Amino acid sequence: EVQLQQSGAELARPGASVKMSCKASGYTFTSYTMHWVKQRPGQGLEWIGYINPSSGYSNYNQKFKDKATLTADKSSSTAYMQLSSLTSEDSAVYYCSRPVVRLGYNFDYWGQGSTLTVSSAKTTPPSVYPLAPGSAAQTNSMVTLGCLVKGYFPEPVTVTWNSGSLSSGVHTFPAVLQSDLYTLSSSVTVPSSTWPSETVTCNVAHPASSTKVDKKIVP
Amino acid sequence: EIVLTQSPAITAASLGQKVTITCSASSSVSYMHWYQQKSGTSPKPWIYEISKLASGVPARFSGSGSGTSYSLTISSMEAEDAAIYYCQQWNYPFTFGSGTKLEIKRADAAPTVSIFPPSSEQLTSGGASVVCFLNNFYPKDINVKWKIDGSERQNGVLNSWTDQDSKDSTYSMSSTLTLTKDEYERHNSYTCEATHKTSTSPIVKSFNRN
Repeated sequence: EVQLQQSGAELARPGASVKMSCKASGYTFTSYTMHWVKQRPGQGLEWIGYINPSSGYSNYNQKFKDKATLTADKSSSTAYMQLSSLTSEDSAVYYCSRPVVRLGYNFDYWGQGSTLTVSSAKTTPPSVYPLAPGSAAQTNSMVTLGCLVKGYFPEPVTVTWNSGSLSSGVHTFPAVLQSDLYTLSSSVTVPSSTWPSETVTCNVAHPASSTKVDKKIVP
Repeated sequence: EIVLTQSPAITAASLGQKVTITCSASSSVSYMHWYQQKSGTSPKPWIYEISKLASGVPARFSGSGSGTSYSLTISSMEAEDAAIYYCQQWNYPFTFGSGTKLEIKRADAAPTVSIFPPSSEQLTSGGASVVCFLNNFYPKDINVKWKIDGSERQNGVLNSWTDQDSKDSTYSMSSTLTLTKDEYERHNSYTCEATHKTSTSPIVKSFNRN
């Protein structure tokens, strides 16, 4: 039952600082070190350093010294990582991992990760537009519908179709940044005998702006 | 500085084939670990200390090597094996390898193209995005071209690509032409053209505003 619960997504301004957490459970917290890892959008992993909760001692990758500060709270079995003087290069996903020592560290447990976005842009809800065919895809036994989730910030947004009842023919694309605003699309392909005969709706959620959208796809 | 380079960078294996990926260390290292990462999820320990399988790892996987060269082998490729694999130095600074993207090889498939005129509600708000989906094609390489009144439009389109489909192992792409209601009404013909290796002829989808 070893579990590592990390804090949620973070949006911070350049030059600011942020502190993420990793709450452990299912084992004796002070008996194992807690390591942190960085993964920048679209690439490899980087080890940051570790904290030993039993003594408060920490060791860092030379590259992150004075950038990351690792601490731990024995009473709440939580590890913390502070990042200072934030720059765009700090935007990434950060994970905590609790390794066991055998022939060497074995990182057998990982948190779900916390996404950090360093930007001066402000939170903005998405505009969700229905993507309905214009009488031409009919020649295809299958009809493709979609939803354009435009101009939101920051990431992420979740998209489901018919509240999860339609998942097989779904393609939700990675958001792309345009003029400091995210735009993404999601398509769903169903038999022409399914729509418009039946209702097809895209459910879009944008946590950062507490937005919930249920956009029905009408001809 | 020790640098870990993995190969192949990317490869498409057919179900049932043996797969071997490697990790080369700039200088000798005593042990090497491996991880498996699937889109949008935390890396999962896969192999520890060169050859010990982690929890949740199928027996078809095996690790080996020493010094400056290590390998991860899948006796027989299975669909669930498609992912990105990373090797990692066993000790400080715990450097990670460049990664290997293992995909599923399947038959070539031409893209199904769908074009979408701006929605009434976006137009009412003064905007006009034209969307085009190039879905379920294979291999992954593809190009999209937009023509407005017969003229190709460069730089001014947002493109995005999905990873291999967990179901039919195909790829999909979305291309969006963003205009103002005014710009959109300025012209009448909108065309999305997809060129895939499956044909020397682009798959064209178009619509007339009026």
